[PDB]
Amino acid sequence: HSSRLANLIDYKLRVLTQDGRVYIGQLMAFDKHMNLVLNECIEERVVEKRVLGLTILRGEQILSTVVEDKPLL
Amino acid sequence: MKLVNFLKKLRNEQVTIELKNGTTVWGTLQSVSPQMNAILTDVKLTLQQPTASDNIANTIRQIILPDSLNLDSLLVD
Amino acid sequence: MVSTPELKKYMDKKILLNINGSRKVAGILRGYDIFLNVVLDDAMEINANNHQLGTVIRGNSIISLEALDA
Amino acid sequence: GIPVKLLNEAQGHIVSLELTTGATYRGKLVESEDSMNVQLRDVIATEPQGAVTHMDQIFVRGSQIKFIVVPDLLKNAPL
Amino acid sequence: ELEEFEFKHGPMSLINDAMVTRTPVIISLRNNHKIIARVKAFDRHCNMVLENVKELWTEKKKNVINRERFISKLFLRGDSVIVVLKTPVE
Amino acid sequence: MVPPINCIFNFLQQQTPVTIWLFEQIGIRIKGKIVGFDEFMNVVIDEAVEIKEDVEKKILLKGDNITLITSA
RNA sequence: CAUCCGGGUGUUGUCUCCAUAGAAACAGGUAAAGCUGUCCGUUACUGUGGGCUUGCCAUAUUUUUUGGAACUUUUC
Repeated sequence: HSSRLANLIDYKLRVLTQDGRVYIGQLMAFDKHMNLVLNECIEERVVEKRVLGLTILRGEQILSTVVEDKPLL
Repeated sequence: MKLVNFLKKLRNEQVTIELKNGTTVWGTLQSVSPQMNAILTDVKLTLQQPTASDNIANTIRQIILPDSLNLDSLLVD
Repeated sequence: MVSTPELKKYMDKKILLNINGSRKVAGILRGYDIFLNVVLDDAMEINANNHQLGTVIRGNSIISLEALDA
Repeated sequence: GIPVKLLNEAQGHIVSLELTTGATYRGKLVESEDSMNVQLRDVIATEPQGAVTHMDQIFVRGSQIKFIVVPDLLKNAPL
Repeated sequence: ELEEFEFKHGPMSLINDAMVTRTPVIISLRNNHKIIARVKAFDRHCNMVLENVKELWTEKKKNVINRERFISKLFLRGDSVIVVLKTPVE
Repeated sequence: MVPPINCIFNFLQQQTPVTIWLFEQIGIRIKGKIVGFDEFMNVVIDEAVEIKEDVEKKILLKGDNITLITSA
């Protein structure tokens, strides 16, 4: 399948992980394991922030997905 | 030969989902996959205070289905 | 799958392993596995009381593997 | 899959990562895998406490990795 | 092929036996919150569709408090199940 | 060199006493001689003992729970 | 240095044979054109009929999707 997942490509996303942390940024690449690649990333541990850059998450680590904004030009 | 195939019929209804994480999620279902990955529309999820999300999408404990849905019809191929 | 790891360069050399439960071991590297199961000889615990034993460590457990001398 | 090839392409550069352990490791990456094994050098660990250390050579298991942090030029790479 | 063979003879047959008998079941969960209901359909992973469910689970505030809730329809992912007790009425 | 399942095959023939550690439980260990095993690393121990040094007295273990298998 | 026998390209005006919608309607200019603005044909959401650019093609037993989880308590 994975028809829905291609539709999300190049949107700013809000990704909750099993740790509780939440990553944010655009989606460049996607997998069958739900490995996500994200551009210009920012964790929000919680009144907190950090700048990382390019982040590659595993499938084990990811909980939920949610669009923050529309696809950028 | 899977109970997952029945969930592909389920699309459109609203459900309060519980996860291994221990969250609760009211929202309409759009699509359901063979690997259980569901996508939701117009969602109100609670972790903390409840926060509304538009397009929410291994972690699923159980779906609390609506009472109007006939099971006998859906269990057939 | 089953990428037989690059442990050829550690064979017949001393090691400083770390395992789950913060327990660690020294030994001569005899043989290795697909899943990284290890064969160590002249095995000595590091509790700081060092007990000589003479060992097959499981793959899952392993966190890492070091070299004492360059 | 592309999420693995990006990794293989950052071999040589310096990488940061996070494990289920809780600690983060930083160093030059030598080899990777489709499993998500890694082989690094001159690593500078930093646990939950803040305790720094040095590890000459390291192997990993992917299962144990949470997520990686990769150099910036690796966003223009081809997909 | 061999999946057909085990449904009749093996452990999972007693649900197929019970669910066909129109039976109720007690299920111990991994959430530490037992489920008491009657089953509709099941699967090889123990993915079960439950009807008219009632939970039993302790708490603290503090002292032990038991709490119950009725649910009409419920798809349970078999990963959450740890122990099934297939108790007959007769 | 010595692969891992060939190493365990030696422990069957020699009937050597072997102590087994558990996955997420350092407080507990096990003991016993090895009769047989399989591809998924399940083990049939004989005269197995649960080891404060509280030695409590034929069983089978799941391969998912092992960590170390050690001679004597 | 020329001359001569030839060629292709663009553009304009014609000629022969052939084509059916039409919205080929209006107004702006250059060296050029729907070049631009309006405009109209199907139509932007359905079901029958065609093609694919697709599902990537089906793994509960160690590196991701059939869980080592569950639970408690103290500190700021």
